[PDB]
Amino acid sequence: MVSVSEIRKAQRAEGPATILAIGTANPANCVEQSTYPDFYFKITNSEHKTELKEKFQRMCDKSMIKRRYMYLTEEILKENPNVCEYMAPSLDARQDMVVVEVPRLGKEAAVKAIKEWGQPKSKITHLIVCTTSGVDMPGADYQLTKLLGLRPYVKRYMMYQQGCFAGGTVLRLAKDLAENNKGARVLVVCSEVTAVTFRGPSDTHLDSLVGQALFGDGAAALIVGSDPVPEIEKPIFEMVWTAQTIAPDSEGAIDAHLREAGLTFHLLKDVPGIVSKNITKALVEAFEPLGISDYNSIFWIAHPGGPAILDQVEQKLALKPEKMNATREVLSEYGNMSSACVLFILDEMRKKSTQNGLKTTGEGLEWGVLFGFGPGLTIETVVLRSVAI
Amino acid sequence: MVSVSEIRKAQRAEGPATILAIGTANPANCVEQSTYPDFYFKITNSEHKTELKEKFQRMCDKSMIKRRYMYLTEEILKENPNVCEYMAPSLDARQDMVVVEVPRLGKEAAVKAIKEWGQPKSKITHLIVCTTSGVDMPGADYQLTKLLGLRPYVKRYMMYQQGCFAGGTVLRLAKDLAENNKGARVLVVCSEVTAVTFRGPSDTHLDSLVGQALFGDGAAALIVGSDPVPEIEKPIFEMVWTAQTIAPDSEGAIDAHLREAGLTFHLLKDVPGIVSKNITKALVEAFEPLGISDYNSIFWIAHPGGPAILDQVEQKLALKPEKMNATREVLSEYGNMSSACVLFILDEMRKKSTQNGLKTTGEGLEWGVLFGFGPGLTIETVVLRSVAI
Repeated sequence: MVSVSEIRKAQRAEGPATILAIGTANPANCVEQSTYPDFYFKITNSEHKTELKEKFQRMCDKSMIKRRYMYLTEEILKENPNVCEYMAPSLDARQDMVVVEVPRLGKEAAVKAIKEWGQPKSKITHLIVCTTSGVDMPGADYQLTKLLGLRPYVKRYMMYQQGCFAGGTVLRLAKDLAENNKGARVLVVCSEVTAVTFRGPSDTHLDSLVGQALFGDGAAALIVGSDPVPEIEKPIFEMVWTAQTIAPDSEGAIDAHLREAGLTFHLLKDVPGIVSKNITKALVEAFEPLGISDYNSIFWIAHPGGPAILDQVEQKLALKPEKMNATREVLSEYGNMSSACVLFILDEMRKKSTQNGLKTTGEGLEWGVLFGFGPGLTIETVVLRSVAI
Repeated sequence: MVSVSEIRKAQRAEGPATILAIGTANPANCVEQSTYPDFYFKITNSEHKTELKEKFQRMCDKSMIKRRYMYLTEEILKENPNVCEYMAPSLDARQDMVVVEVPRLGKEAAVKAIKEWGQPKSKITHLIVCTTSGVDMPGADYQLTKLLGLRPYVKRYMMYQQGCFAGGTVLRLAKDLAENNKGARVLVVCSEVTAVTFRGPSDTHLDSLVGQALFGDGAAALIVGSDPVPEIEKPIFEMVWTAQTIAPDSEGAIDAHLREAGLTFHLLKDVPGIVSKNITKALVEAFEPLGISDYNSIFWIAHPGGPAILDQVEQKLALKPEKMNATREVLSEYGNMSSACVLFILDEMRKKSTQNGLKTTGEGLEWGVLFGFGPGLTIETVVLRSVAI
């Protein structure tokens, strides 16, 4: 009696998934990088570890981060000595912090995106929440539904423990949700808080120490939908194609385990080298089909895992130095905010493009690429089209 | 120059997402329920807690579970006294177990589904992995890509810490991935291992004790795709519509926190009552549009959180006793396997329907419903169409 083909035709959307709003938020505590080596070796009781401190100083000076925003303060750290050691039982304390902070910080970004979008929050049909900072049941998705007053029937996607490539993952996911469901409007929230990874220094664990120089806190929210209502909704970027891959010869490059002492961070391989050696393949797969081979002719968003990733990618491809401007500006002002980073970079790029009177939201160019890099070694690729004005 | 509308038309699939294969697996250790009260009070050193033991005996006798499959053995428990206490530091040990067992057990189910499907594993384009048992970076998705030899460019969706409704969530997700991407073939793996939740008994925590009577281990895998190749691929069920909602007046009904002592389990409200009071609304939303109001005229798959959920739902709706047969058979033989449960029930239903010469894979009926129930209180609804033969 019932036609499933009719139902399917009527149920799906028509156009490309489009980013219609972007809002960001960060903890109020601003931590300068210039003075971080002294602060960090003092709050973790490691002033006697002189050679290690010099190594950290060099890491921080080479980081290309001016400041980061951190939920953790000196007062919180003084009440949690176990978080200040390299390896002490402290997950319960860290979970107590991030179970509340992740949704709190996410709500601030989401309210900003919803205001920019300008449409009723009751029209949000899908919610994607992503964090690498803590886990809980009901998750941060349920908390954000409650905090924001979304409809109880919002369709939720709780992305936990994903790592630094997940800014690309939430876009890859939102694309399918928006494009396959007529009228769908997806709220996407990436909210990352370093209270689960912060820990004291150890001279036999320099990889962990690198994480202490680079990771910072922040949340970014998007509204994504197909078939934007012309002159009511305002397209910013369109997604056209996505991919995810694991680079060869990268087993164990980046591992992070959630333990009784919190989330540990290890680096066993040359991440900048692996990314640089495999970025061309990723570009060819995405852009060969569009007939584009000049990678300076597209706009760039790259997860700034560290400055060396960016520097080696630029060197490998012969990118003009300006291609990574928006990426490096976010790195400089906020550090590596894991999954939220690339979403801050999209916001920086469309704001600077609009502010400076360029012709599109992608620096005056039509096509662009967004990359996420993280454990596996995983590379996420999102091909974007900019919007006029 | 480039047409995004042409790209979008060429990139998407045409028909409904279809389940094309189902395979399951369980740990080899079979634990009888009849003798479980004695075993459990003996391995946890609680034989002196006589009134509590009587309460557990009654829970087990009312469970309607004959046996469960458990990775944990007496030998493993004797090497882990901290797992045998109600509340002792033991997450590191539990994580070490499940980081390996979840992907191992998932691989066994996946290999069975892939064999049934019969097509090259290189045609798997998307991978969804779901577990409520442990977390790691790279996740179980990366481990299963490696173990199975999937292509490194498989698009992965790592569903961690979701809870008991997630059998419905992975179907809701697979539907969009398959339907919006031409040629996509999604491997879906739900793999649940109770080593993170097992713990000793406590007389002030009877809700936790209920979990010890009900949860068991197992993994189920699916191949999902749109546009099946006729006579090469073999449709089993088609997905037509999905929903997810949070029941009113259910805040805190089911909470589970991942702590230094592992995953705790709490029940603060009447779950069978909440599900029963809200199941009609869910059915009306799904079936009003199809013109169906007789809920005995559709085939049923319900997450068997406990037997009282099933009993009250049946009573509420006046379901014939046979509607929940396949659900109760899985409950009886395997217990509550969290997200994988409903996927075992689909397998039981299509096997018994085929075995007994019925006209469709949905007990001879055309339309059906699958429900997941879990933290939030969340209800997941999936409307299914059966296949002839």
